[PDB]
Amino acid sequence: AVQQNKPTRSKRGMRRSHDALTAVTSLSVDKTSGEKHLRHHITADGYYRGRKVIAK
Amino acid sequence: METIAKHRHARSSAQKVRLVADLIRGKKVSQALDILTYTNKKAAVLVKKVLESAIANAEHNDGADIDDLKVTKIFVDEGPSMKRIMPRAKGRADRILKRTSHITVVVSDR
Amino acid sequence: ARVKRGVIARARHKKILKQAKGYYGARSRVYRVAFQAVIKAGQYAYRDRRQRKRQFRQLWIARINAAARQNGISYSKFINGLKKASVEIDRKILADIAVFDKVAFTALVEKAKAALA
Amino acid sequence: VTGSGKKPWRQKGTGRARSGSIKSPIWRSGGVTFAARPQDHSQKVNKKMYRGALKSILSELVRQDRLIVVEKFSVEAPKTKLLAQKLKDMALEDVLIITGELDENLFLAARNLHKVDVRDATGIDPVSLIAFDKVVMTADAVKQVEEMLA
Amino acid sequence: TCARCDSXSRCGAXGKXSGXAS
Amino acid sequence: MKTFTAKPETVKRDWYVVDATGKTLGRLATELARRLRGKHKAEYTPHVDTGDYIIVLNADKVAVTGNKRTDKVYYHHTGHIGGIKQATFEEMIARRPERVIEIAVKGMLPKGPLGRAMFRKLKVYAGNEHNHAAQQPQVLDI
Amino acid sequence: MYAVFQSGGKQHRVSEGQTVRLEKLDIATGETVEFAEVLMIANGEEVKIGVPFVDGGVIKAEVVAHGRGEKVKIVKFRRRKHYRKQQGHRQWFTDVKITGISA
RNA sequence: CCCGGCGAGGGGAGUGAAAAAGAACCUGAAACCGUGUACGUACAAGCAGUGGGAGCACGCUUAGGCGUGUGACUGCGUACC
RNA sequence: GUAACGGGGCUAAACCAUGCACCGAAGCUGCGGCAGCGACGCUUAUGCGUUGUUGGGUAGGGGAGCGUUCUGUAAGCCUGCGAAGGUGUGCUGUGAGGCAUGCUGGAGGUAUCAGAAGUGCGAAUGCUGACAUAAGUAACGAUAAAGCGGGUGAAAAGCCC
Repeated sequence: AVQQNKPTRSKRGMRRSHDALTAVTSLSVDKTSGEKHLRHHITADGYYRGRKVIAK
Repeated sequence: METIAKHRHARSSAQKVRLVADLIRGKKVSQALDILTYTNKKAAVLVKKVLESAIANAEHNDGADIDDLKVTKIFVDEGPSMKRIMPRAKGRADRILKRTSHITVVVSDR
Repeated sequence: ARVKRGVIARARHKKILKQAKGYYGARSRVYRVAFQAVIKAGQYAYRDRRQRKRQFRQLWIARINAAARQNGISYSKFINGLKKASVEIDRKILADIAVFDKVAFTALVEKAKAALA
Repeated sequence: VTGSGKKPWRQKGTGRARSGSIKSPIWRSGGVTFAARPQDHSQKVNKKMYRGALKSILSELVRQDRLIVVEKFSVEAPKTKLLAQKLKDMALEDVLIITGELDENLFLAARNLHKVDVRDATGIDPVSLIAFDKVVMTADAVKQVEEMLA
Repeated sequence: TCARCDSXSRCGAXGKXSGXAS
Repeated sequence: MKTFTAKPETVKRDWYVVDATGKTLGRLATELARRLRGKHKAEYTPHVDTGDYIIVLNADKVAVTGNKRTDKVYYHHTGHIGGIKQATFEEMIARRPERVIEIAVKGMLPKGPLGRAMFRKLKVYAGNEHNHAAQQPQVLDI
Repeated sequence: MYAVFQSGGKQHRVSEGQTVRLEKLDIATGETVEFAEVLMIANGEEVKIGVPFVDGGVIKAEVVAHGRGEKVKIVKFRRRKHYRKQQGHRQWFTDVKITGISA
């Protein structure tokens, strides 16, 4: 269970071809305060779907 | 006009930080800041400070108009690794490479 | 007198790495692999300066046989007709006339047909 | 080389090439294979070969107009300014003075000059009669050289 | 180092144990 | 100067109808593979596909000589445990008679990418009608 | 109108005004050479050969350049048998300029 | 002076002949790892070259079938010691 | 796995006989070039328009050279109007190589002819240093176990309560 020949940097870049990160790009805008947040999450000031939630 | 910010000797592997640096290349900087805000990697925290520092060095030194700026040139280079000893089973000593990076963000409005 | 080696060793390595450009992987980056690759390219160049003449002769004969059968005679009868007429035109020029000037090649085919019988 | 003569790792069984000494010449810090000793590089010259060479070079100093013979060439007080003016008078830039009896004032008046050298007729050597442009012999020095060589 | 590990060689791998300290 | 090379972007191709009715299989297939490669043109370059488009029809009426209609066997291996599969000539004619002409011609063509792009210019049909009447195929007597 | 002639053991098909790289001749760089051994003169109506030389045709050319071509590398290598030779070679040529075909 | 955590690191300003000398400090090679650009590559089999060779990119001369880079396709070609 | 023409295919594209054509090698010939040995036309510090012949090569023998450091020549010659070194490009020798400049460098280099070698690396499971590969993969060290609220803080699953 060890290699007999060193793989190339071509094969190394081909293995990492699927290691790429999907960027989010789907940030929602709160309607009350106009803050950017994740979709289905609370804001940094703490609103969710218009009405006031937790704190801080 | 180009405006460069660097984090030299960042304690993260270059392979990890390149995966976050490939998100925000060519983007506008207002959009790239939010991409880095809602990305759950440690390299996003490292490269967002460099991007914000490039914004501020543009604003203070020469610059213009933060709505105009793009992230045209972002790259991570490999820095001086630290050499550590890791004891293994049966009296064998491995080495740990504690790999560092240099993070470079060039911001330019044109 | 102690002789350091680094400058002349670096020159002797850079010559081989300069003759190895275009090659794949360590064949253009690594001196051990690039030296074997440069010597193998040299052997191929030696062998293929001989192989080139053979291949171009094959191509000339294939085009002469093509255009001669376009005119109604085989290759062997046509070369027999150009020997039995004492015509010294080689096969490169006959292939060139077969491509570019088909009426002159028709004239040569009529000459070889008249000489053939 | 300063170091111990023990085997670094045992003969069979490690993954390493076999070694026997940290002082091996193919190891770092502990090299030279054929290290130099202090030696004498002197060659033997036969007496007749040395004199035939001196006769040939001094014949070429004659025939190439590189030899000057004067009656007397000396100086009254040991100062190099007098010999500087004197050799500028005689159109001599790079010069080897050779004198029959060994002089002191002429040895001190040319000790500072590098273009000028002063020798006795006994103290001639083959490599200096070729090195300097002109050779100024005393007539007594010509008599002594013609005795010493014949 | 010094753990052994083969039936009988000077140094192989082997999960046994009387031959084998590199 | 240098020897002429046919540029692969100004090669003029033609279209031919060959009726394979009653002709010998390989003796028709070698003239097919000859004209598909371009050996009948004086501008023939070996690394260029200078050959012609050829339409073969009535390929279920091709003739073979001897006792080869009941004894010429085609073998293909599927790539498995048992794998080896085995069909005679007249079974191939009853089953898919285009593959008879196509196996003969593909064997008589060079191997590699260019030989496959030469094989792509062969339109075989088991009937008397075809679909390339827009291409205006002039009739070839093979 | 073109013409086939023969200079260095090779044959050349040439028109009025081409430059031909031949093997080296013992002709200076200003003399107009005359090839009197011409194998074919061709046009719409063409003078081929019967007997191998066109008797009433001749080609004349101004000698432009003497020179040497690319340096080629000869490599003789024998593997496992302790042998290689490197050698260079540049070949002399004469660029002539065909000034006249005489049919 | 500005970003940052009264960070690390950087961008300016300044010293200097020089910061293509900033202390991880003269010169700064190669393996190795990146960014950008030109070309090629997702129906094609093997010591990865060599011989031929289309197309493209870019310098050409004021056409001339040549340079530089890539190399579809094709003949030959099973490393070194 | 067809697997006892290489293959396709072939009733000749099979076998024998007669021919003539043609393809086919680095063989021979044509053109140009270099060199070794033995010898004739002009003629010496002998050069060749010449002309005979030879030129695969391991162990090995013989002959001729290139480059590197140091010494003399040389308190000479180049060099802050840019040396050594580094990195490209072009030209040139049959080869080892050499010459000239762009950029980098920032202070030493060295003609020719002689001399001396710690004088030329790809291999020795060579030695030292650096960096790869496997790979962002195994693993993160007892399966006694954590959950919440507050505090501090740039940030708290782990710190304090």
